[PDB]
Amino acid sequence: TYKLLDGKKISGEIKQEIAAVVNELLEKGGRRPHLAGVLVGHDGGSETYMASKVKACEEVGFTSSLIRYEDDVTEEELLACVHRLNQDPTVDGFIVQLPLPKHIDEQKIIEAVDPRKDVDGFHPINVGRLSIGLPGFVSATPKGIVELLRRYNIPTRGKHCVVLGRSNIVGKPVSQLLLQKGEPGDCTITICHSRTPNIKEVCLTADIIIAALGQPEFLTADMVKPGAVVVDVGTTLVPRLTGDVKFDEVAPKCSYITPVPGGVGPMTIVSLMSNTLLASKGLYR
Amino acid sequence: TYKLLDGKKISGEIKQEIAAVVNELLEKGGRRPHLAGVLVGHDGGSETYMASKVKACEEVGFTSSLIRYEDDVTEEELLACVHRLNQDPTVDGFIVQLPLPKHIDEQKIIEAVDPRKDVDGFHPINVGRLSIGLPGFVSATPKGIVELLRRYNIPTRGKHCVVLGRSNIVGKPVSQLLLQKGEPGDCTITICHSRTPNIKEVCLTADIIIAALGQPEFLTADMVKPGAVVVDVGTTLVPRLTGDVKFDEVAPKCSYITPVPGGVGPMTIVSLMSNTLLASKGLYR
Repeated sequence: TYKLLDGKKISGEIKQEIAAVVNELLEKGGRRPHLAGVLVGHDGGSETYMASKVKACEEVGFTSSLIRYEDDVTEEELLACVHRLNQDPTVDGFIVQLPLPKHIDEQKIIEAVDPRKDVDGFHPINVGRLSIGLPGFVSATPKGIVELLRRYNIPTRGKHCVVLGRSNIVGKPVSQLLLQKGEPGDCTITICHSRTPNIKEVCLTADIIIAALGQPEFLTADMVKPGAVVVDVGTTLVPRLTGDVKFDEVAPKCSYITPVPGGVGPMTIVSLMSNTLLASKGLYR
Repeated sequence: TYKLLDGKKISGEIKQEIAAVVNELLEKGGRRPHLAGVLVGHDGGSETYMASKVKACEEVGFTSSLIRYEDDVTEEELLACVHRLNQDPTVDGFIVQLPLPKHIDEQKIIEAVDPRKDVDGFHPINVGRLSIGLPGFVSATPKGIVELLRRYNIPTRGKHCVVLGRSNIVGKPVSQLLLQKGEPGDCTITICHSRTPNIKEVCLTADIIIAALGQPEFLTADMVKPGAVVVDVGTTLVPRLTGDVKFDEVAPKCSYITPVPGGVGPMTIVSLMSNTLLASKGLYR
């Protein structure tokens, strides 16, 4: 009775759409888009994060670069690398894996990125452009959440969207996207966090819930109004990878719901790919 | 029984605090802070807006510059003016009066401003820094609203703040400030706009209401929960300058409420002055 917001499936169709644009570009004598990545240190997590973005470039048909520094690299050499990548016309977009070592000023490094190549959308100027409504790169995780809703023509105008979490990676940008005019958007937005005293009461008024707290089974059936659209952004490994939603009892109450895994995860990765294709064509979308 | 959020009064005390810092700086042999303004065309409104910022510089003891272009000025000469002001060490902050002529790219002009002198906080990089939580200039109107609450030690943690309006000048930045950790902040935020179908129902759950729709007597007593804090950002000339709040019946229900005039208006002007003082001392605050 409930419908899946099928991230694996939608991802697949976007990958196919990207290949078609690249194949077309190749036929008229052009080069494949190129995503460069900068890694510092040998953190195992960040290492898997980069590896995942390499595999994705393979599947969509992108060239990929990866530079690996030791974590004693100076701010000065890292900034020089950013400027080199900014100026390299063979690199359409690039990303700097975070976090960086304590002695490096992350803000300085990221703000040195040219916004036209900031396909992660991490540059504060792109964050600000998003809030204002100007063209710029939208970061991958909120971009893919909003695309999931656009792809299922989910009604959003006049709907109450309850965002659980005020994180920079998800809660704030998704709120800004769904506050824009038109659909998807024109939501009334309530943003909840650790100091919200009545989260259950708030969720019971939600037409759409964005669960991005990072707490397993935080969202239970007694918090969800029948017919709700539920987006599960949580990613916690438990004794299995689950989201923030107790799927077993929540999903039957929903009109639409993302599974974990197979929901937001694949949309995030493929949204990074889309930003890279846009960058290669000199666009922000 | 209700208390005023007295903008005239609080403004006065901040002006006095600014004079003391400038007097101190003068005693140790320094120059007064300098605010430069750029005006294009002879719009009567924008003309009064600039004049107001000139008078304010007088009262706090700032030097003021004003350049006046005709509205056929080219993008190229305006950009050259921005770069000159960026590079002029006698100018601590400067502002470009908006709107600009149709043939000028406002985004290009504003983004050419050095963020360190963007005392209006209009540069998308400062808008983005605000959302992320990084130092940067906060635009004057939300800055002064939040200062009004800080100055009266208004409890905000765990409180439901209902923002009426999703404007770039007020609704979005005030929402971002009051979503920050700590006080003032840690509010649960609901942002309402023209597509919100149940604004009265939403306002009846508000501990704090930011009324920034620009509609006279939009907020009535049947929408306000007893004890609410009401900030009236509206500025409409009617057959008298009023705000969005029907003060006569709403104010008796409030713990605290801003009058119009005498509320947000003076805080906005003096907040621009504070950003200029901060810029003169190489700060963003």
